[PDB]
Amino acid sequence: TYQDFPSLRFEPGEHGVLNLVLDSPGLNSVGPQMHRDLADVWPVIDRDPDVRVVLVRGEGKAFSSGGSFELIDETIGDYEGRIRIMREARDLVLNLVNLDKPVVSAIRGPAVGAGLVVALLADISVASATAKIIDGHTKLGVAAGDHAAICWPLLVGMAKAKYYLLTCETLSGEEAERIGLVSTCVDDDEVLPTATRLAENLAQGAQNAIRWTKRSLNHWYRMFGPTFETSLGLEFLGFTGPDVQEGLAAHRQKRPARF
Amino acid sequence: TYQDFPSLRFEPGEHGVLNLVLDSPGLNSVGPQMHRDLADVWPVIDRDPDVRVVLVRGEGKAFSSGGSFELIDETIGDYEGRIRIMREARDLVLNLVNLDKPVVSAIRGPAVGAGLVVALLADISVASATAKIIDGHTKLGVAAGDHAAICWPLLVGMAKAKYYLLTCETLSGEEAERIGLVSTCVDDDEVLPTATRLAENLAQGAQNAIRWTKRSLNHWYRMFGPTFETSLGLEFLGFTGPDVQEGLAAHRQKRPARF
Amino acid sequence: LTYQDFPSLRFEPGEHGVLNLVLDSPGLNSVGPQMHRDLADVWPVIDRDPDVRVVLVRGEGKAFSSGGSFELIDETIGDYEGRIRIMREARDLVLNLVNLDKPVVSAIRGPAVGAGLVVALLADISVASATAKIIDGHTKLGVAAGDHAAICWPLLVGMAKAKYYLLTCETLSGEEAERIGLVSTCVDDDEVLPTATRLAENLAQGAQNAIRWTKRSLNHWYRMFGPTFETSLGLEFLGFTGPDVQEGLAAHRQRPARF
Amino acid sequence: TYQDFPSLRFEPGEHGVLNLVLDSPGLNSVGPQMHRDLADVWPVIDRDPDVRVVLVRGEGKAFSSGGSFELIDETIGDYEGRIRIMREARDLVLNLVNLDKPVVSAIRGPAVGAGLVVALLADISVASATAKIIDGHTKLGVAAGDHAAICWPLLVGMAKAKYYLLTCETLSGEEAERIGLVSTCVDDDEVLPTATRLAENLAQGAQNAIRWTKRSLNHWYRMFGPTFETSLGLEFLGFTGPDVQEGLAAHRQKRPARF
Amino acid sequence: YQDFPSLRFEPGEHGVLNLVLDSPGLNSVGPQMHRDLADVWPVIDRDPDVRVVLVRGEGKAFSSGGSFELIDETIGDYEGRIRIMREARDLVLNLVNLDKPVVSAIRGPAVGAGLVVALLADISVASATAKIIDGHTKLGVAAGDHAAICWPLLVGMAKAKYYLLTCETLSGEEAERIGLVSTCVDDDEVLPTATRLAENLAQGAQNAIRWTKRSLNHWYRMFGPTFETSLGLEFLGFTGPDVQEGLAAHRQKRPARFT
Amino acid sequence: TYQDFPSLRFEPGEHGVLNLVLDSPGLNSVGPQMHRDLADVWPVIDRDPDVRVVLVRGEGKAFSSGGSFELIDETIGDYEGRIRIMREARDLVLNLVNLDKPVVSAIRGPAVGAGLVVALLADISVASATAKIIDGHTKLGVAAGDHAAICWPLLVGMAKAKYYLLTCETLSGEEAERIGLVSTCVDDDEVLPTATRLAENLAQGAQNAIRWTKRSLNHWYRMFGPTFETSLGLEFLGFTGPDVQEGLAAHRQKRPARF
Ligand SMILES: [Cl-]
Repeated sequence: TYQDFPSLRFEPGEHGVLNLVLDSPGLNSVGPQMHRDLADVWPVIDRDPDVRVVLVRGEGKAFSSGGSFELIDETIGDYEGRIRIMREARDLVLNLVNLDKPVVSAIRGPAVGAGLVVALLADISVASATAKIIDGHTKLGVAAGDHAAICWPLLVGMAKAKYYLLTCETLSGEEAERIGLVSTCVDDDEVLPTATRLAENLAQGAQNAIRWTKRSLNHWYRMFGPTFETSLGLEFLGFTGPDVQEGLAAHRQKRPARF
Repeated sequence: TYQDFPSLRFEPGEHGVLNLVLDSPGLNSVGPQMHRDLADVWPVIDRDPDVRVVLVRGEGKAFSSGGSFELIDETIGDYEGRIRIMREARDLVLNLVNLDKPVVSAIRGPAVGAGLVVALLADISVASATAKIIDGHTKLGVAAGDHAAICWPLLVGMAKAKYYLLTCETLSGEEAERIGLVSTCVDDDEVLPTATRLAENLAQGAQNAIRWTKRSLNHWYRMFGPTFETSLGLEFLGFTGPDVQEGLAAHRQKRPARF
Repeated sequence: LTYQDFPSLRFEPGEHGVLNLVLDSPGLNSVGPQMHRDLADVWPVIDRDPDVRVVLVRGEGKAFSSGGSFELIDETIGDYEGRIRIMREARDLVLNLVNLDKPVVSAIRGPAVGAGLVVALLADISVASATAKIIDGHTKLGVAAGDHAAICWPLLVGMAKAKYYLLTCETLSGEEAERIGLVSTCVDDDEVLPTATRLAENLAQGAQNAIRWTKRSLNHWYRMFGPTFETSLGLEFLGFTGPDVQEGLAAHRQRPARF
Repeated sequence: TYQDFPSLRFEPGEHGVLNLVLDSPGLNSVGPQMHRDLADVWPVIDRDPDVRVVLVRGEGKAFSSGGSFELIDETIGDYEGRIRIMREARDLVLNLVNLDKPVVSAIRGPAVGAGLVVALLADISVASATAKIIDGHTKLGVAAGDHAAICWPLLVGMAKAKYYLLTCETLSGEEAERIGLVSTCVDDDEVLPTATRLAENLAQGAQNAIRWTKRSLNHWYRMFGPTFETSLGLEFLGFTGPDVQEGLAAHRQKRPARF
Repeated sequence: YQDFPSLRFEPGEHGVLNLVLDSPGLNSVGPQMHRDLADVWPVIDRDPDVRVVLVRGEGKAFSSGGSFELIDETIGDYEGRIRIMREARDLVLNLVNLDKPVVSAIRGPAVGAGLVVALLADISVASATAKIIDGHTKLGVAAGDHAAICWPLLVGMAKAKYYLLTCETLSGEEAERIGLVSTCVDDDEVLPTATRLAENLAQGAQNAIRWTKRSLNHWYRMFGPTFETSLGLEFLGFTGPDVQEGLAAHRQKRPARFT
Repeated sequence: TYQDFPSLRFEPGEHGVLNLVLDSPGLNSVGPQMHRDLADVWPVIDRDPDVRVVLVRGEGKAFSSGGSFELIDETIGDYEGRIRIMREARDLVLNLVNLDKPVVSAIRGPAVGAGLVVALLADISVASATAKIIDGHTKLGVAAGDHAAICWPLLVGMAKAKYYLLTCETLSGEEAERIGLVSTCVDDDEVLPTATRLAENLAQGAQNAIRWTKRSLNHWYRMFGPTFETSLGLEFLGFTGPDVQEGLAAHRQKRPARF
């Protein structure tokens, strides 16, 4: 069923729960192959009669450190690759928003940028109190164009959304729950157990009621689709600008950027 | 003025406050007459020159347990009745959203389903810290189509909205106020006193200023009217499916549903 | 010479392209006719000024603004041509700020009321003193809350909290404002300006197009409620020639109002 | 039921068609009672199970010449009256957009201002080739705030809408059909027969299919409700300005207005 | 394309894919074709050998609409009805979300379920003597399978309501006059014209074309919730009495007697 | 007043009509100065108390041939220039949509791309029967991002919008009026006389009524602001692609493009 997504791990759980695991170098960074697979996996899951609920997590004590340096290098260096990556970033968000089956995220450690999209667009997000949530874009040197403009104002309100998206100050899981960015917060060691119970309970519930409830609520995000697409275009116009070269170098060299 | 709404209690307060009380068996369950009366009372109130403010509450330590089993039976069992009940559900929400006079809710004990609609669409909602707020639909086996999709994302943010609407985990009044679902939280024995003070202050205030302020704010909900109507359609298509028959049987038999 | 057309405002260069914009007038920085016009019209000039990267806006001393001056309110009520002029200024204060690409950081101490509050809360990052006093006062004065709240409060604090404060006119401390999402962050009064200064300087040293394009994209959410804002403003201004505002004002200028 | 609307003539037709006739002095001028009755009749029709379709027309060879001197002068000269009339103007539009039963208009001769609203918001509008369709507002000296901003762009497109609304050039029934403002155009003596056949065919069709089709389509107008309401406020702020006094004078005295 | 057995795929020149609806009985859409039409579009969008789709019926018919087999299942079986509904939803949404351009070549009848594809095509080439009929209200269900996402933005609301409510046949010539289709030619020039247009797109600047149509399609996406409301209402109609009579009347080639 | 706009001619007409004339080489091509001047002139006009209405036209037998080859070369060749030009393109559309004073366009000869923006976003557009209206972007090799996505669907409906925007087939002024793209069409020799009459009539009319009518109608375009900005970003991502290089070379060498 999932042969077309070789960078992703697909592990059956109980009662139609599918465990989807992000397992890659650099605390589950999202590189070119994973970026494509994450974009295009959701429609396949929605048509799979043996899956009722997706439970998504990173391998180990990390959800994702964000786009890999290889992903960013490809985007900066090649026009065709940049547009392909853009199409994938667009479709990750829209395919998730258009997925009728529910998604529960189990967020431990870092959850950044391209991986954070999945963590936060999950229907129910379970965050470690000590998770480290960072959108990351403005610190890298590009606009926050990969999901935040479709949802953050309707998660945390505009004042908190602007504070964290503009500054890229780290948000703990506990603080994320406090302001509404995530559904619930528990101790790190209880994140997977808690997310698993929630996923199993949805999987044994009334399926169309559940799916139709989340589909209806998702119209709120769909109404900000054009807003999201504008943000994405502006992010991608940034990848040929000078700031991102410094932002990326600063990341690679473990130092502060000097824009 | 209101002999045409026999299931509701109408009690004048001071300064143009109208007390509207839901008083029925099963902790103020909503049967066929009450469901009809709650839909259609609002336009009559808005045209009544002796009413300035509505203060809505249940009798005793309960707002409402929601639709009665017999109301649900009609929704499942009769084509014309189902459409009638759907139109009433539609118009409860839209007549409230289109009401220029302010409504204050005094929420004690359970507030569920069809009765929760009024509690939460009230302009100012006063919740007991120990109220029990439950949308209830997905546990019954139908989509949450009777109000939540017009408002919950804009009350609590999407992550909290999805958590409670999909799982139907009970929300206390205290937690509801923390996440923004209700306006204010006080101890159970202070709910009606607090609500009465707030209602009387509105009734003695500048009427057009108050009404025009809430009307303008209500544009936000009106923009999600189509979203709401889609949710309502999916809920009511659910009354034609197998899950609700199990969910209703389970509620009657005081046992877990086995979907 | 750049800002000579705005005589009521103080323009003081900070570090790294930060412009300090200071509201300094008698009566805890009350806003008179010149200042109301200058606050409306300054923003496009700032956006085109290549030497400004970030605006840090504050009142002089322990106040952001106490409200509109006697003279401003008197022209609003007493003269048709002047009233429409003031309405245009009120409209464009909100819309020019929502259309501003450069970031604005507000440092809110003491009272924040009227056009000053508009600026304080539409700032991209709002830093509130724990003991700031935030008041939307309109309905208490006898007019609709038409000067900004309808473009933003539901998407800051959710509808239940927005209706509560806008309909009751209860004072919101800076501490409570931060608890409910109205402002970005809260610190002790003596830390407000240092905190706001750090935040402003950090934005000014960051990746400029990334920051500006992020906030621009987020501001589409407020732009979508433009018509709702303009409805609220029209209703406020229809109120200015009604009997209620005479009593609400007469009362303020002289106890409970007797509407 | 219908006794509460004394200015309106209600005449049953065949198959559940209700004829609603506007019959008053000055080619069916709308006076204060008629303006109120037209606003408030629609919800009563929707609840009457003996009515399936409304066929609305003027008496004789005129739909309506628009507001009577009394109605216009009240709006200029009295605060309370102006607000009442504004409420009615608002609710004529919104109650029609929210009506599930179909309305067919039979438009002969003049259709102006306040009675034009019903003619054009009818689901099916049958225009005499020689009807004279005049929004009229800018020529009276006030904004076109009584319906056109909820619908004209989605009838004729924006360039045609602005042309006729800004200039107030008369639109013939024939030209109205050419550009899409009305559904069909026939000779004057065929208008009532054609409208009657269409109304009777709707009345004999599949009722919920028809009602739900038009309800769904009406969501498009509802999404421009806030745009409509801001137009309405601007119109009503104009009734306090100097131009309308000259506009009313010029209308009554068959001279070109000299603004 | 092996997964879409009911569709004919004929490669053309320059990356034009001809997609032909070919079934016995004027290309009625049966169960298999209804599923295939829903799900084919995302596969086309990912196929690097296809640049443009030219969609047509076999012979002098685009499609007579849903087959009797298809309507019977929809009426007769809950699980089937929900499946068919999902397909009806996804036909529209997958077409609206397709980046590659679609040219329709419309000859003879274009009805209901096959009319969806004809009119949601980016460029629609209609025979002057095509017969365009939405068909739903005459069958006895709401027009819920596409028209509410687009007709008001094609022909304006007055023409949209006229044809959707009455189901009067619209010729291709009149359809072009009112803006429902892009262009009109004689029957024998339809396929040549459509082919020339498709090849010109296929030889054009690809991303420019795709991004132009994608951007324009945001207008339809904004009415997604309106479309989904219409679809639910249609599907609630399929278990009502009217459709049984409409279907019977079509079989027997007599007028329906609904009321 | 207008010292800041050197590429534009500003000539007083009668009664507060300002004649704004585009006069430059190559049939009024838009170079870098004129591109910035056209973007930024509108807010200055709105504040100029001596101007009531703008009448915009080209010098001689052309409105504008659109962007000059130097303007397009800078967009392709320089990152900082490209971003500047994008800002100007954005602000031309938004500043025009946000202008309260009415604009009448007198369209003779070609009106293409960047010059076509002003011609079609004018409130009243008067087209020569033999004007040549060409959006032109897809033929150049970039998306139609400079205005069409904010308005064409609401002018001509989606079928006609897609036809002309995807193909870049020329549209005559006569055909443009038939489909609703422009307000009115007269023969070439009558364009300036007709536009002058209309502009003078507006300038002698009820000023606030006129301005508030067009402002309210412009909310329809504002609601598609995000859609417009998306299209603009996609156009500008096009300028670093291979197609536009070929499209520009094709134009220069007066030949067909070979993408
Ligand atoms: Cl990233």
